[PDB]
This record gives sequence, structure tokens and C-alpha cells, in this order.
Amino acid sequence: LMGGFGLKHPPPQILIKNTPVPADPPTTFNQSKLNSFITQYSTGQVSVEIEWELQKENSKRWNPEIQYTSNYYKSTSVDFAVNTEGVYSEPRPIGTRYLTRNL
Amino acid sequence: LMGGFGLKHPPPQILIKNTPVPADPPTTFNQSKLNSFITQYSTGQVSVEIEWELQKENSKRWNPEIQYTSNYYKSTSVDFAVNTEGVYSEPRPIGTRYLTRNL
Amino acid sequence: DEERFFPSNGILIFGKQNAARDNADYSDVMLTSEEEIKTTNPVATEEYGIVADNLQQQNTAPQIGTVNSQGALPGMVWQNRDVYLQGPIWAKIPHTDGNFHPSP
Repeated sequence: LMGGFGLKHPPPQILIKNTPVPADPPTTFNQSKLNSFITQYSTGQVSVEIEWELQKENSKRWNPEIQYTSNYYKSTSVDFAVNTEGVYSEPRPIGTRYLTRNL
Repeated sequence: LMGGFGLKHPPPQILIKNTPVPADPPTTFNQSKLNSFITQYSTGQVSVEIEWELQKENSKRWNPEIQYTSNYYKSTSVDFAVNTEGVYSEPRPIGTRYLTRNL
Repeated sequence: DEERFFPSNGILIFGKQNAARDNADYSDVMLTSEEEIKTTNPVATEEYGIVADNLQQQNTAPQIGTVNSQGALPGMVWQNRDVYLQGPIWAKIPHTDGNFHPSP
């Protein structure tokens, strides 16, 4: 309902976690579970490639269709670009439905 | 200069003409050229097929580009359509330069 | 036993030969009847059924509501409208993302 494709078997959940690294334990045995750990975090890169199948348009419409377009006149900044602060921002939500088809 | 492609050997000129059909001539010889002809005109269909080579766009531009588009809101009539009188009309001149490329 | 009744705009109606285009008299048209499906389909001019309307308690009498508009329900089974010697044959299904029981 929020929009999209409903899959019975969607892309699996990818779980990640930092393996706990005990800090030096006591010198004599103790049944209690270690609660003293070395502090740490991880970082790295991640890639995702997706193949999409397109379904081309085949209209016999004679006149122009509505197209999504960038504004023509000058502006403080560029839409879908960064700041003067280095902050990307998405000006508006962009739909999918521009071309037309009959019923 | 009016725009277009300059060809040393462009599509040839196609000339057409109705063959003259003399109306009944005099009963005795006369050197003068006949100037009395049957009245007539011709009509038919004509086809022209042209193959155009395209040069696709390869831009790494991140933001949207300016696209030619049909007006969104209501109007008396449709642009590039016929009249209520049956008269096709071209509302505006449409250029060619919408996509962008660097220098 | 009610052949004299029909849905104001729930049946096909053909004109007899030369019936006027407008305000044709009843005797000049021919009304169709989908009576044959009384067996599985709701009668077009009556309720579908009755549903509860409140939570009856000892101090509250149970109330009910009449259903005049009932959509698809798990377990339903119905018949389609019949076709006539002078009726349409096919129809193009609209190119849409979804549809329910595509029968014209």
C-alpha cells in the first residue's frame, strides 16, 4: 500500500554485527558472563547492483507528452545538488507517471 | 544559414507535369502550333520514407534536464491538433536543443 | 412471482421495430430478464443481507443493519449476465493495473 512490488520472497535481510572483544578477565575463575569489553566500531564500503527490466512506450499519440523537466530560469542553487555547506537535498518528490496510455 | 544540412548532391528535384491533350484540330493543315487543349488536372498520392541516424545521449549529469513538454492545465483545444473546423495548427515552433552537453 | 418488477437501470433494453429514439412507450421496447440467476445472485432490488450493528449487552437490545452494497466476500459464487441474440459479444478490457472479474 505504500507503493512498490509485493514479493513473497523479497531480498533477504542482511544482518551485521561487531564481534565482542573481552577486555582482560579476572585472574581466577568466575561463572558470570563477561560484561567488560573493549570499545570498538567498524566501517567499510558496501555495493549494491540491481538489474531492472524496462517496458518501452509504444504510443501512436500525435501531440507532445508531459515530461518531467528541470526548471528553466535562474535559482539560488541547483535542484538535487549540494549546498554551499555541502548538503545534498531533494527539492521535490518525483513520481513515475508522465507518459500516457489509453485504457 | 536558415538551418539544416548542406549537401553537394541533395535529394534531386522531382518534376511533374500534365501531358497536353489537343482539342480537335482544324480539318486542313496549319503550320501554327496547337493552342486549343482539353482542360484537365491530375491527382494521386505520394510517399516519402526517410531513414535517420540517431546519436544517443551519454551524459553523466546528475540532475534532471530540460525536456520539451505539453502544457499541463486545461485549454480550449489541444496543441498540434485540429480545430472544431477541422484545421490543424502548429501552436509554437519547436526546437531541437533540450539535452545538455559540456564543452 | 414478480415478473412485473425490474431494476430502474439494471437490465438490458431493446427497442421493438421502429420504437422512437426518445420517450419510447413501454409497449415499444423489450425488457430482458436475468431471473435465471435468482439461484446464486442477490435480487437486484433488495438487500444483500443483514449484519449486526452494536454490542448487545443486558441493558442494550441487539440492533441490526441492512446491507445494500456488498463487495467481494470470501466464499461468494455468482453468475454473469446472460447474452442475447441481439446483444453485444465482446468488449476490450481496460488497460489498468488491476481489475476484478473482467466479464463485460
